[PDB]
Order: sequence, then C-alpha cells, then structure tokens
Amino acid sequence: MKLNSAVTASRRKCRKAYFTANAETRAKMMSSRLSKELRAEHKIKTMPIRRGDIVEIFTGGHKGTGKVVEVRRRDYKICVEGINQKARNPEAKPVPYPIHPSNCIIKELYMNGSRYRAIKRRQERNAERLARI
Amino acid sequence: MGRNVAFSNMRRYKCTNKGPNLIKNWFNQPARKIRRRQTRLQKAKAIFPCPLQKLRPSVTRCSQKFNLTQRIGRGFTLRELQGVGLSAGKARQIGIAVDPRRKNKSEESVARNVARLKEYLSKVTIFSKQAKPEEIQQAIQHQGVVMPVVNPKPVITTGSIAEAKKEVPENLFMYLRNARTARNRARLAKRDAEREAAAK
Amino acid sequence: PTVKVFGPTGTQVAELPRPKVFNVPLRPDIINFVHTQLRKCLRTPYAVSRYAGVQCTAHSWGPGRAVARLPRKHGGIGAYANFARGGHMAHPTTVIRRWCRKVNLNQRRYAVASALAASANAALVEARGHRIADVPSIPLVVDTDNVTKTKDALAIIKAVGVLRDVERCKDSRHIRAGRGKMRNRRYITRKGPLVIYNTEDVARGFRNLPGVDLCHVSSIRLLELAPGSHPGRLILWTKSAFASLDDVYAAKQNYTLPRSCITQTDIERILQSDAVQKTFVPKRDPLVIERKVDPFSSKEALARLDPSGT
Amino acid sequence: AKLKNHTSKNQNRKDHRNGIKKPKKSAYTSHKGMCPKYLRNLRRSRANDPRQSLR
Amino acid sequence: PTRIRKSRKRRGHRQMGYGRVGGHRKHPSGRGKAGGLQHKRTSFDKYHPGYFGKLGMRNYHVRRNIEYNPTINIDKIWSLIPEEQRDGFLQRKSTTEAPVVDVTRFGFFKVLGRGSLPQCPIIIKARYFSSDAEKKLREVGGVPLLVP
RNA sequence: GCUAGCGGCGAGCGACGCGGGAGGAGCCCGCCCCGAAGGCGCGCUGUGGGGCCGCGAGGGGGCCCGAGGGCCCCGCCCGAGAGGGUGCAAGCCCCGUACGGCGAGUAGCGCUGCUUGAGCGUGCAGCGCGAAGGGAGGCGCGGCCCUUCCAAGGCUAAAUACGCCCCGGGACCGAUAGCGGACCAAGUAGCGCGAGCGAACGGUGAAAAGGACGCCCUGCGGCCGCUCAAAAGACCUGAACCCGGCCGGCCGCCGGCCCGCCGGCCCCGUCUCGAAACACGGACCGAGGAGCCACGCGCCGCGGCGAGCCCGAGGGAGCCCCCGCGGCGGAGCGAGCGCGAGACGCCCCGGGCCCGCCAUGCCCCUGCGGGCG
Repeated sequence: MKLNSAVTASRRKCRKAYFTANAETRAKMMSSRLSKELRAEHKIKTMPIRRGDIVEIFTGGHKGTGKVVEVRRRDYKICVEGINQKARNPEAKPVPYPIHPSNCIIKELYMNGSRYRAIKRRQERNAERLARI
Repeated sequence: MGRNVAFSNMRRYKCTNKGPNLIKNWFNQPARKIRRRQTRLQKAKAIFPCPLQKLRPSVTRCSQKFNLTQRIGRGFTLRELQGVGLSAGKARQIGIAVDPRRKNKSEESVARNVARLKEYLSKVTIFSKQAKPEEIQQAIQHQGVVMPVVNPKPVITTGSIAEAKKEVPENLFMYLRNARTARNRARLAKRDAEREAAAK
Repeated sequence: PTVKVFGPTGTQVAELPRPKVFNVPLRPDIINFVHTQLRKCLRTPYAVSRYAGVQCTAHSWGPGRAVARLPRKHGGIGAYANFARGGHMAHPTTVIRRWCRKVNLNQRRYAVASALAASANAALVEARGHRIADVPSIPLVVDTDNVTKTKDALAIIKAVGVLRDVERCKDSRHIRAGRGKMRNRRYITRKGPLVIYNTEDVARGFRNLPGVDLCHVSSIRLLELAPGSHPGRLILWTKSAFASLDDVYAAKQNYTLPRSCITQTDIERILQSDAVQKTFVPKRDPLVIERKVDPFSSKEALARLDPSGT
Repeated sequence: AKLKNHTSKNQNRKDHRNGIKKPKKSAYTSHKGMCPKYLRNLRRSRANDPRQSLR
Repeated sequence: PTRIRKSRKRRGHRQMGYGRVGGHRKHPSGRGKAGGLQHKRTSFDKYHPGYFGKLGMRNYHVRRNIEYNPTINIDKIWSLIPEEQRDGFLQRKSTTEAPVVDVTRFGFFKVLGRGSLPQCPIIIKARYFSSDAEKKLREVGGVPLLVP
C-alpha cells in the first residue's frame, strides 16, 4: 500500500493526470525498456523515447523493428518507420500506425549530448540507491 | 398517538434553513485529537526539560456536595508561597503558578499547599550556568498534570462505644430536632408573648 | 491444555499454555452485532447539497391555465418538485444522519474474545474459507524473529502450511462488479492469514503478502478477527504475541472474561446420560386413525363393527 | 348540513363481540363505602390470636 | 433498518396505512399539545392530572447544592465496610473497637432506618439521623455520632 | 444538568453555579511623587522616570485472437500485490508505489420606551435629578450585621469558528441523476425597459486507417464494393410508442376444444350510502416521480452488566485498542419548614401493616421538641 497520503489513488484524479499532463511528464510517461545489450552498456532499465531511436515492437499487430520518425505526445503514441496501416491503393501516402511506447523495446538510442548527461545523472542516483539509500 | 405519553421538553428547531448555523457536526473529532496532540508535541519540543504543565494548587471542590474532595486550582496564594520562601516571580520562573486573587480561607489549605510546593521544589531541577547539552538532553520532560491531586478512598476506623456515648446527648434525634426548629419555636414564643399583652 | 509452538522451518520448538480467552463462549450473534455497529462507525458522510433544486426561481402558475399546479419557472418549465426534472429531492439526504452506532466496552470486549475463541476452532476456521489442511495446529503459534524480507516471510508460511491460503488470496485478485470500480474499490482479493505480533518487526515481511493482515496484540481488531461478520480468521500468532495474550486480558482492568457455557455436543451427551434416560417414561400407544369405509357392503367390513350380524 | 343525530344499531353486537364481562372478584369483596366502625372492629378483631399477622 | 420496516411493506397499497376516508393530512388535530382545555380535554384529564395551574411557592434561583441532601439506610451501613474487614468486625463484636463508619466520607449525609443493622456495635458518624435510625442503631449497641 | 424560572402560567420558552476537560499569562494608565532629565520646530494646560529534489525491483514458452492484459505450463521481485496507462482482465510492458537525500453629569434614583428565563425589573436607553466611601449576595421597603468585591479608564497569547482557493478521502451521484453548468467558449445561448431570469448539448474506432476501384449519371447522386475485427460511416448498445415493404390472419379478455365456434365478460384510478356512469383525471410510449433523516416521548423485543450502570468531553508518539466525570437508578412524600418506609409473600390480585402529607388523644427528656397510639 502507499503510505504517502499526499499522493492520490483516486481513479478520477490519476486519470486526469495522465489525460492532462504537462509535456515534461508526458515525455517520461512515454518510456520504453532498453535492450539487454543497452542495459549492460548504460546500466539503466528504461529511457524516455526520442525521435531518432531504433525500436523493436513486441506488440500484436505491427510487431517489427523500426526507427521512430514522429512522437505524438498528445495521443501518447510514437510512429516508427516501416510500420504503417494497409493502403487502399498503391498510389497513396503511407499512414504510420501509431504504436504505444510501452509496447516496444529500444534497440538503439540517439545519444546527443544531453542524453549522455541524462544517462550519467541517472547512473549516479542509481549508484547512491544501490549504496543502501 | 396519546395514551399515557410523557410530554416533550424539546424546543423547536430555530434557524433551520436560514440563519447563524445552529448545527455542530462532530466529524472533525478524530482529526481535532490529532491536531491537538501535534500542538502539544511541538510545544513540548520547544521546551524539552520544562514540563508543559505548571504546578497548580490542591483546592477543595466548591459546594457542600464535593466538600471533602480536592481538585487542581488556578494558582498558589502568596501565603502558601511565603511558607516555601518564594516570590511570585521566582515561583513562576520555576514553573509554580501564582494566584494573587486566592485567599486561603483555612489554616489547613495553606499547609496542604505548602507541603505540595516542598515536594515540587525537591523534584524540580534547575538547569543553569551554561547549558550542558548531554545533561539537558538527559533530562526527561514530565508529561501530564504535575503531581496529580488524589482523593483518598474512604476507610473504616475503629472506636470505643463509651467515648462516643459521652460526645452525644441521649435522644440525639430530639436534640437535632430541637436545633432545626429553634428559630421557629422562638418566633412563635415571641408572638404568643404579644397575644398575652393583649389581656393587659 | 498446551499449544505447540513451531519454528520458522516448521519443526516443533516449545509448548505454550493455552490462554483462557480461547475458552470464552463462542457467541456468533455478539460478533455480528458488534461488527455491524463498528463498521458503521467507519463510514464517511454523504449528502445532496442544500441548494440542490432550489436555486431556480419558480412559483406556481396556478389554477385556470390548463397546466398542472406545480411550481413553474418563467417559460412554464416545471421546477422545485421531486417529480420535476431539476427539482429538489422530496426529502434530501442530510449529513446529520447518525453514522456511528454505540457499543458498550464490555460487549466490544466480548466480541473480540468470542472471535478469538472461534479462531481456536478449526471447524469454524475451515468454514470461513481458509485452507487449513497443512497447518500443523489450530491455534498456530510460530517463532519468527523480526522478518524484514517478504521472501523470508513466505518461506515460513510454506513451512507452517499457511501458503495454500496465501495463494488462494493472490489468485483471487479480480475487478469488482458495479460502480465500486469507479469509486476507488476496483480490485477484490480474498482475505486469508492474519499475523498477530508483539516484540517483532514481522510487519515489513508479511505486509506485501496478498491477503495477509497484521495487528499488534495490544490492539486486536474485531473487523480483522471476523471478516464479513463471520467468526474464524486464520491467525498466525508469533510466540511473543500468543504468550502475552493473557497479560493483555489481565491489563483490561476490571474485566472478567465471559464465563464458558456448555456446547450443543455436551447437551446431547447430557441428554443421552442414563440419569435423564431413567426419568424418561414410555409414551402411551397412539390412536389408530384408519379411514371411513362403507361397512354395509362388505361382509368383512360389517364384521369389524358387527361381528354377530355377519 | 344535517347528519344523523343518533343510532343504536350494531352497538349491542359490538358490546357482545367479546363482552358481557363480569366485574372482577375483588370488587365483590372490597371495603369501599363499608361502615367505618365495622371496618375498625374487623381490624382489631383480626389483629388478635392466629389471624393476627402482627409480629 | 430501512429494509425491515413497515412502510416498505405498504407499497402498492396507495394510502400507505392512513385510510381512504381520512388520509394523512398536515396537522389534523393541531400542532403541539394545543387543545388541552378545549378539543383534547378528554386526554389532558384522562392521563395528565395537574397539567394546568400553579401549585407552590416559587424560588427564583434554586441552589442545587444547598438543596442536595444524600441519604443512607441502617441496612446499607455495613456494605460500606470492606468485605474482608466486615467479617472480623462481626464475630468480635468489640464494644472497645467497633468500626466507625463516617457516611459523609462515602457521600451520604442523613442516616434513615429502612431495614436492620446486624447485631454488632457500630458507631455511625453523620450530619443528621432519623428517629427509628437512632433507635435501631442504639439497640444494636452502636452510638449515633455527628461529624463536622 | 436542562432545570430554576418566564408565559392569554396558554401554545410555547429558558439560563447559570457546581463537577469533568481543552487551554492557560499576565498587566498598564489616570491619581500621586519628581519636573523637561522626554519621543526636545513639540511640550510645564505635563514629556519622560517612579520545503525541494531524487532514484526505484522483477517474464518467459506455447496455443489462440483484430489485438492479451485471455488460456495452459513454469518461474521471478515483494520495505514495492496503492493505483493509472498500454489493442482483451498486467506485481514482473511503461509511469508510479515501498525504501531516501540535502476614575462624576458618573453610579444610583424618579418617570417612560426597548430587551431578558430574571420574576416590585435581566441588560440598555431618553429625560428630570444627582452621590461619597461605594457595589453585590436570584422578592420589594426601613434598620443592624456578616461574607465578598472595588464600577463609572486601557491592553492581552492559547484553546474556538470558518467560505473562496489548494490538498487528500468517501458503503455518495452516474448524464431527466450529480452543481444551473461533465460537452475547448455555463451564468453561456436565449428572454426581459430594468431589477432579474436562464437552457439544451457526454460516448466512431485499437488506429482516421474518415470510405479503394469500376460502372451509370447533365448533374444531384445511385450501384458494385472498399478500409476495418466490425461499419461502428458521423457515429457504442439501439427499446417502447409510431410507421413502411413483404408475409400470414380477421380481429378484445377468460374458459373449452385444433382454433373459429360456443359460453362468460361494462372503464380503470378515485372520493363515495352507492360509479359503466350524462361525476372527475387519463391520446400513446419511455425515463424521473411521493413516509427518508434528525431529535424528544411512550411501550415492546434483544444483548452486556447488575444495586449498580455508562466508547461523555477528553487524554494515551494512541484513533475497531487502552484509560476516562457528571448523569441515571438506588426513597419516598409534602406548598413549604421538613420528615422519612419492613410484616408478612414463588408469581399475580387483594387485605393487613410501615413512611410522608392532614386531624385527634395520651405520656415525657435536651420541649410549638421527643415518644406512643
């Protein structure tokens, strides 16, 4: 059970948080498990999804691997490259099938310079936790 | 519907829908206890060695219905204070409440309260001349009424029938009855004496 | 008699004298009354608003407009009436309802004791839905030094045979039917072991286990003792708690435990005793009712009534 | 305006429904309205010998 | 509560137990105990004798503590003695050492004589005593005594 | 406690002292003394002194499905099995959760008016009059005491009350309900000269994939089918009333029979002596729609305890645990002064006797008092 009474277990209040979250919270909420190779490399279980990330969806329709090309935060869904809806005619624009970030596992990350710093910041806080918090 | 119904002494509800709000709900009871404990805990922390409650006197409960019981009163009289040789300032500074309004009303009250002060003065320890932290931390805050007043439970003593017989008149009931009616028996006598003067 | 104490590995460790509370007469009706009154005390107040249905300005149009006589607004929309849409309730709920019932200390102390007596009764504990097949004894007392890890707590539960009950709770997790889901009561899990502790930090270890509730001996809760107003919760007593049960009752000041009474089994034996049987006298033979027949037609039927004539 | 002034119909039936109740047994022996002197003598007479419950 | 009530069993019955000829109307007999000397005189006379009028001297402020006089009986004096103490007192008799019971300490002011003291000298100390109290107390051998 | 009192002493109304707690804390000015030492452009007509931040555990294989979060096998993490999300019901997919870190025009009195339970006056107030030792003690007036205080100047924490707004929770309501208002614009749209009044309207899908292509159209648009698990196509489910196509049948209810014949059959609700009534309400259908709650009293049952009994308010790093006063009962009766119950008895009724109130004898102490009748 939860001993911090300051937090809410109300279905209505919690759902409002998800539906109406600030962008900075929406981004963390949209996170995906790193692959076991990346877990050994960066020593972090999950990273928030970015645009340039190779991802393997283990979902039911559209299971596959792809690089994210669009992150739609308002719908809370990401669009990898490759995974698309069936096209009515061959001569038509391909529509990406929106996939939940939770339905996919990251295979490669866009390291940037802020992402390197963020992995370091988390690694330090995780080490302090591992030292008997 | 009727039959034999004791009649109601209940008053009709006033300001039921419009007015001052004459309804007090007590859902705030569990949480008022919590708030009051916290206020006491925080005040207690603010003065660790000092007890929250000041010494207050043992006073007879007022009225003939509670004459032989004692309760805690607002503060010590200045005569009780002179029995321990303490000024009102010094007494308050060492946590003994002082009431300059109270007058003892009996020799017994001064002695009972003077005794109670002596117990407190021996119990009180004054931390002065630089706060030795380990010794101030070592000190234990007293919690609750300091020296709570105890009303001893009644006990059955033993006596000689003969000594008691000397103390009371025979026909105590007549003696008691003569006393209850004395003023009336004298007023009727004074009235009868005037009715006699009428003959002359 | 004595109660066997078991170790964390399920081996016998010591024998503890049975607390006298377990002999208290088992009274289901006292448990139900106190549970009902006490659960009502844990209710939160609900009420419709005082201004509900009455912020409209509605006055009756009256007789003579071929309408009904109820209060109507400016356009003739019906208002201020239980039947009307947007009208006040006929008798609006109020927060002044008595939510908490009152129980005397003596009966609120009989309920706990009788519930504990039911816990000593394996038959009642099986009927409450617990899996008691592997539990070595009921009541069960287990030595358990502070357990700060759920994995270790489960290992003691597996050894003492309470695990099947802990599993029956885990598997039970489901979504409740109704608006209970919407109103923060979404998941229902069956209730199972109860761990009563003293002088131990076994709480950190058993808290996450599913269906297990933990209480200190000093403050035992009837609602936990009799979940559903049904006596017979499986209680895992820690050696310290069960050996202090008599001290808790002794420190209940001027309280004498309800004197034990006879059971149904003991009154059948007493009725079956020879002394009662000697008093029994054999009842007089009953009337033979039979059924009407026409005697005149049959020689034999007349013969029952008129032997000579036939 | 005008309604029935009086009727007796059914009143006998209503009386006999469970009625015609005899008047107690204590009433037949009560000392209410008896001669104050005779009653004093009775008390003095029954206050002597076996009848006496004076102790 | 609500489920096990009579009004739940009156559904489908229209009037709800109040009658077709005269139904539940608001305040048919009036509001309150109004009508005592007029329309409801039969009730206020049959069951409320003494309701109307004035009967005594009026004290503007009764002093509840001067008025309070608690009473004991010659029969309950010995229950005030602790049980372990009472048996020894009963066998010894002890005119020399008989148990003085200050009823004032136990909360009582006047000693009445409802029943009967055991036959052992006692000594009772009280503000006041009845007549048949002192007679019963002194027959047992005890002395009525007054306490400040 | 809710009584004492008040009240066409009617209906009604109504404090307080005790006692138990929460919380506790005391003081100043005038007067008088000094006099400018003061807060010094003043002032001797008197100043001054006496919370944020932060990590965060552990799941696979098969079947099947549009999609597991399902089913079957088998593990793992639990100081975390509160919850929220994710394509179906997820402790281990994600977010989180548990575990952290840094005293005078006065009092009073007279007359009047308002007010109070305050009763020859509870508190006020106008006016007239106006003290010096004075106020109070719940029946006025005059005397004499006793207890107990010092008005006509001022300050003061705590315990206490409470909306907006923020935060949590609920045996609450679930779109005619719940705020009037869940709908990206509700005090809006609209109405009134104005003060003011005041609605209705939730839900496609997992994803807009929101309709491929062919055909016929002057075109509108039809068709075929397409996307989808499904059109779910401007939207979830899609009822009843009502209606149209086809398709039987001849027509209401009840009873018999193969089933269209025979037999029975007024329109309900309602007041009412009496309704098919030419009494009233009711076109139809759907939703909503009326003895609930508080408090007081009577009585009944039941549970605990028993001359007792009692989660009062409260207090216990404790709120289902512990501790915890009045009260009520145990003695009545009388306007009161006051006085004050035993003699029996399964139970019930009655009689007898005792207690109070009222009378009457008789005897006597400590006497308009005690005893006995």
